[PDB]
Amino acid sequence: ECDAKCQTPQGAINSSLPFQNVHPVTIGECPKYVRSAKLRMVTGLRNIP
Amino acid sequence: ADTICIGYHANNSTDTVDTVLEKNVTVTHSVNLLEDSHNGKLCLLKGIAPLQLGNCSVAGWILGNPECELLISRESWSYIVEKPNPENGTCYPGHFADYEELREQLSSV
Amino acid sequence: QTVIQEPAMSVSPGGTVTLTCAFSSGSVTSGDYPSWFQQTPGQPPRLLIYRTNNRPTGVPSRFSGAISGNKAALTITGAQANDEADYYCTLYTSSLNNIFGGGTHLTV
Amino acid sequence: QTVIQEPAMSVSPGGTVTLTCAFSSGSVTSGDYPSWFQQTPGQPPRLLIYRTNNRPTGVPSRFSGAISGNKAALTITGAQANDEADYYCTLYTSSLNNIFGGGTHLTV
Amino acid sequence: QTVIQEPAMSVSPGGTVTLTCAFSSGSVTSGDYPSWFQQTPGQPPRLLIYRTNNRPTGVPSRFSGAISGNKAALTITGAQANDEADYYCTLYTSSLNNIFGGGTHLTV
Amino acid sequence: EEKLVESGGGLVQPGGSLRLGCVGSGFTFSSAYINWVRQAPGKGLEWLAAIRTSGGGTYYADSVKGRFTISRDDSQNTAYLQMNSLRTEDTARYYCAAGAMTMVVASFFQYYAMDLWGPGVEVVVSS
Amino acid sequence: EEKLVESGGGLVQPGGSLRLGCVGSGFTFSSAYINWVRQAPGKGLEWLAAIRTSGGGTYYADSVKGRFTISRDDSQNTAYLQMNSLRTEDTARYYCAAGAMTMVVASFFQYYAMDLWGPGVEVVVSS
Amino acid sequence: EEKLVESGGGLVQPGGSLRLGCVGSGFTFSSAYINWVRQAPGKGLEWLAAIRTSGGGTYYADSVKGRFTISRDDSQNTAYLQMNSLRTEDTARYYCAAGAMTMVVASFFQYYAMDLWGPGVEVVVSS
Amino acid sequence: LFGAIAGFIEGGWTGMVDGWYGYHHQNEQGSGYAADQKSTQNAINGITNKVNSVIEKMNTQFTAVGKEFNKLERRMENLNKKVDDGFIDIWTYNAELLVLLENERTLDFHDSNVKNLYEKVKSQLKNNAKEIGNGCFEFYHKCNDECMESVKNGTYDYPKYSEESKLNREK
Amino acid sequence: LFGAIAGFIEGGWTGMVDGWYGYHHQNEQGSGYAADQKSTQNAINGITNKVNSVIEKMNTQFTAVGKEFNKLERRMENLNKKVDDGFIDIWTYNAELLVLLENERTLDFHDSNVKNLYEKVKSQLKNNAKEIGNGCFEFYHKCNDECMESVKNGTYDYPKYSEESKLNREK
Amino acid sequence: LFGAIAGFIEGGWTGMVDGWYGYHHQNEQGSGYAADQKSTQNAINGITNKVNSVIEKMNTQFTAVGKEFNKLERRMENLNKKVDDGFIDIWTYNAELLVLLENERTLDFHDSNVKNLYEKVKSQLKNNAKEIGNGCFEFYHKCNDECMESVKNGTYDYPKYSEESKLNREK
Repeated sequence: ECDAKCQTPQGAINSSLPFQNVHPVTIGECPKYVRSAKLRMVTGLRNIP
Repeated sequence: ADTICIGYHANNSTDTVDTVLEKNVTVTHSVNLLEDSHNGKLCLLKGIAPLQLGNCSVAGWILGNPECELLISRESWSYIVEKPNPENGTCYPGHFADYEELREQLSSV
Repeated sequence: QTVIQEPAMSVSPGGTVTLTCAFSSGSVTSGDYPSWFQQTPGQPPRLLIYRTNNRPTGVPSRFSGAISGNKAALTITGAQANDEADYYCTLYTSSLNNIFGGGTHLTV
Repeated sequence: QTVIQEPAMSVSPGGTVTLTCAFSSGSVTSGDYPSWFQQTPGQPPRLLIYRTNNRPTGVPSRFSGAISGNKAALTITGAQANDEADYYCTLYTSSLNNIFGGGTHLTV
Repeated sequence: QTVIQEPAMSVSPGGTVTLTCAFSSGSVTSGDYPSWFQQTPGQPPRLLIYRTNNRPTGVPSRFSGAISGNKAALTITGAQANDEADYYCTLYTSSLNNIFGGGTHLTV
Repeated sequence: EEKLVESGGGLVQPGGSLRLGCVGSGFTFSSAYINWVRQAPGKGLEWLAAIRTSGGGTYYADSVKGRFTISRDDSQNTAYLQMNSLRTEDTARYYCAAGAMTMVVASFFQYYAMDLWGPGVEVVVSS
Repeated sequence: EEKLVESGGGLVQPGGSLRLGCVGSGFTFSSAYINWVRQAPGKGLEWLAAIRTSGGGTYYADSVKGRFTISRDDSQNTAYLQMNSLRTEDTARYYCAAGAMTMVVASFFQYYAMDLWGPGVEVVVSS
Repeated sequence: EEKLVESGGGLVQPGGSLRLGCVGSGFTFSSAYINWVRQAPGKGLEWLAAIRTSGGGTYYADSVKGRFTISRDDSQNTAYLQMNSLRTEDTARYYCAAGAMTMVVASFFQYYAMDLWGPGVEVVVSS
Repeated sequence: LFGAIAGFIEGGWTGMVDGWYGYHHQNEQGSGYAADQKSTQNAINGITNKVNSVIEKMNTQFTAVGKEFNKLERRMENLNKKVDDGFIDIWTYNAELLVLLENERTLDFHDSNVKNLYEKVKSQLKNNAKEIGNGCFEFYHKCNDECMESVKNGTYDYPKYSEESKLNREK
Repeated sequence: LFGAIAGFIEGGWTGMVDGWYGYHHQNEQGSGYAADQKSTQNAINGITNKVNSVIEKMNTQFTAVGKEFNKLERRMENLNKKVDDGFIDIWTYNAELLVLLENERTLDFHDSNVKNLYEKVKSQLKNNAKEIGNGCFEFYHKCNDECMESVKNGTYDYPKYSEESKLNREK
Repeated sequence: LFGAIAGFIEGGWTGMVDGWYGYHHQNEQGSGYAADQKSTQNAINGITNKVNSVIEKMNTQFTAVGKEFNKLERRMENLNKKVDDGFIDIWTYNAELLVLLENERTLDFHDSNVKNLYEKVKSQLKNNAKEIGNGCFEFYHKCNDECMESVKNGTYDYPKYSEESKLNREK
């Protein structure tokens, strides 16, 4: 009885992120599917300890 | 004498990011823009539950298959869930006309 | 220097309030970083608004903060009758030096 | 110091001209921002090309300007017989100090 | 400041190699820019790896370079039986000043 | 599960000395600015002192500037307010506050936000 | 309807003085540089003076430096060229030009572009 | 097409002198740093000298510093190593190397890479 | 690149745990680490808007991307496949390039913040202190905790310490 | 960011109406406001080409989006809807992000231009003038309108006033 | 823009043929041209990575972009044409703007590298050299080949020349 904005044949996605790589076939207002395995945005600084 | 230095932050983070000028840059903090995980379970959609067909197929359910009794009550559904290879569809062999179109029009009601 | 605040104020249930906090000096800006606190009887204060307009996660989206003219304003819309508490304002005169106001006793 | 121009020129209708403007000194550069002016007798001058390439809104797309070698050049192609006027060139030696040319009396 | 290298090694065909090169000083880093060379009898030396990892166009993707701890390591994987040659390492001390190694003879 | 607990306090004669201590759990105590605030009985709040992290500095109010000292021991996750030459107007409930509100773009805590408060400790000064 | 109208002029004996005036309408006069140019009868144009906005400066040709002065009143949209000790060769038609071409990326007026000209004013210096 | 050919060499008595030459063909010799290396019979490689382009400088190894000088003549695509005060241990095969490896993002040659080598010349010193 | 991070300020500080940029002080009262609240807060606001802009502009409409076609409709299967593959290609390329460029911009932003803090402290101190390199100033006078906080909080009061500094600078 | 706008130069001048960047002089004759025409013109050219590049890079062919389908063709209608919504989403995201990033490029460009102007004037004046903050120079010598104009167009002649500036400085 | 290229350093050097950034020395032994290998190598790595990122982030799948339809299917053909034209428009816009912006970024990167090299040499020389303008420093001592190579390779040893530079500077 969970609620989700996007449904996938392997299970729903409960996230607000702009991109996903679970499955191209999805139902609902879903994050855009990409063929990327990493999408990390730097928020901080270079680490030089 | 008395000194004051200006500097910046550093920590034990091992997070790495890719930039247009360099790859594998270790950074203090980063955020993820990519979702890689799912629930593993079917959830509701727009507050309206899905329609689960069980072992029946769309043709079997809509024709009223004799082995399709449990799924008899529904008013409005947001999508249909069907097995990859249903085993109770058209019990009498035959051809279903415009089956794909019917599946498209019965997707949500 | 010294922060002035209304000694007391009363509002009806389901109404808006305009709890104000001012300096005994020139204008109050966003660089003073007003922070509002709510205290009930026998209980540690609770932060409601930080840096003029920000809410902590637990605070419901009913308290709001702003700057109005030369004063710091906190407004309550829903007034769910659990808001009968003392509301304090603090103004930062330095990086960590801050001055608390007198406090307003809000009767619903 | 002084700006040299052609005393007079003539062109048949439907033909191109090469009205040139230079210094009585070294080379003319795009940093001098030449501007051409068309004056008929009894009328104020009209700006035709500014900053050696740019035409105002009203000027027809017939007068072109460039820096050919070491001398600024204005070219007219259509020659619609309303081009019979005195053409002047101005060269800027400072932010606002400019030197005008003698004038090319074009007859069509 | 001298370069130390292992006088000899042997490897079976289709076997891994762990050729190594070090200083008689502190750690060898990427700032020393090691470069390996393969020399067969009476033949000009040949560059196999520059800047600890880069391989020239002709070199097969069998030789590899890395900085292991305080040493520079050349790894040979295929061992195609034409690797019976002396292997040298050069470590750079300035911009064009560099010290060559003693050399390792690899009997395949 | 962020928690601050204040110790010390009680009855002390005028001109005496106390040492109040606030112990923090559930969060990185060494990364949070620690404030000491007092509330006199039947009176409003009064900010008293503050201490930064990694020896950044100590900040005092004019009421107790020179009498009260503030320190911290991160190995024990404790913050100490040592009060000296206490007068009769120092009778109050003392709270330790910590700026311990997390962000999304950094691992630090948010500035200008006393989010975490302790239950308080009573300090009374009388004969 | 941008427009510049000259004013003044007439006949003045050698060694006299005048104050030519140029009044502008249809554009922000205070934002436009003002140039004074002259044309002798049967002779080419001769640039004489220029004034910038907000007291940026006054630029004079070497021919008329010291004798002619330029000024502007932005409260009346007026530009004044005051001529002192006029010689007999100063007889000409005097034009006031202004750089008043607009661009799409800014509210300023284009540089090195004397587009807006006045009809001119006659000045005759004779006995 | 890239080629370096050595010249000079031979037998010279101790205390003498030589001028070894390296001629480059098939590339821009004036844009490539030139190195001189030696290999003694039955011994490892020994880097001797290096010369930059456009008068950048000359770099010498400690063993041969002072005795050997290095120069280049770009009009003939030649590099010269002049040896003076020869000793008995200088007999070896002498190689001229050059950095002639090209890159995709620029027209220069790769740094820290001696890619182009020559056959070398034998130099035998003996009484 | 502006030269501060991995430049004339070689490495970061593990001891400064309360902000991105800050100050180390060595007076006779003691040494310590203090983050600059103003610059770090401005950077925090900027990066939070950056992340929220990248995330919150992906407003999508309820769509289903799965369709079924039989064998006599194969041109339809291929057209649908082309549509889906083209959209995936566009979004993958856009997301990758967006992250790649945005990360470079963020690192440049932090570098600019450190250099501007350094420049501000330099202009505040003027000739009362000397640049000893590595982003550090050695004072020509004695600074107590009040002096250090004045430098940090932005009100240094140069004329108060100028004259004494001269007696140490011309010596 | 480069630190000039909303930095060591606090606010703008409503007096300067003829350009983006410029000078404000104060002599005995009077004060004023003059725009630097070279830097302003370069900035105008750059911004105009940026706007034109954004506008004129959009080229389309004659197309009609609208299509009509009957009841027995719903996979058609859904595929058409998908292509339309996908194109709209891609273009919306691209336009929003392009404007967002180009605003930071333009503001950084203006900040860099102001800082470059300041540095040019500083290198021209050298030790003949003193920096008193806020992007403002105080001359050690006596300047008239010729000196001010000379500083403004880029021909200052430092040796002319070097001796007098040395006499006034070392006093 | 950082002000180095086309700024206080007006033109480039055709004689320096071994790197992007470098030095021009003059001693009694002669003048020359030597590139800074560290800065040029870092720039080469960055630009190579940029080109590789632009080229290699396009991963495609086997597709055939041609369909034939009979005269009774015009909605089919128009939908296919709309798909193809939309993809072409999106890719043209993205590619053109990406190139246009990456070019400014690369030029700014080179400008920053030149300015940073200038600042590095400035900080190492300190008051032992006089800034004579145009990226040029005149020494207050005497620098043979070894001294200049020390300046280029990053180990100048200021205190060795500190005393003599005083006597020649206060004169």
